[PDB]
Amino acid sequence: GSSGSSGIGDARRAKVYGRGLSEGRTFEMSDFIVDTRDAGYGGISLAVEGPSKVDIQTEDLEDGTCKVSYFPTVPGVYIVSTKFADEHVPGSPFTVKISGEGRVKSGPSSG
Repeated sequence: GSSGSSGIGDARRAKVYGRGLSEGRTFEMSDFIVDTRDAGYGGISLAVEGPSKVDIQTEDLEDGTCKVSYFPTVPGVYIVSTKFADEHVPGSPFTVKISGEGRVKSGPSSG
């Protein structure tokens, strides 16, 4: 059997990359990958604190990593509390600045 002895890891080893870790936008599904296979084992705690409540969907991928997904409804600063085995990843918390309407640019050049 696979399950057995405790394989606790180290957050410092856990890696996080994607789009919902740096920037983001309102009413836009922003998820990211969480590399834990390189760290080891342990319980992962996720908590987003922003200007409003946002759903959080997680799932175990084939690679062994976890992909978090959320849907912001209000623009502001969403604090993504990423923890692993009772240890915050090397760089947390994750301050994700969400931008509302007003695309980066519309078209200052006719055509």
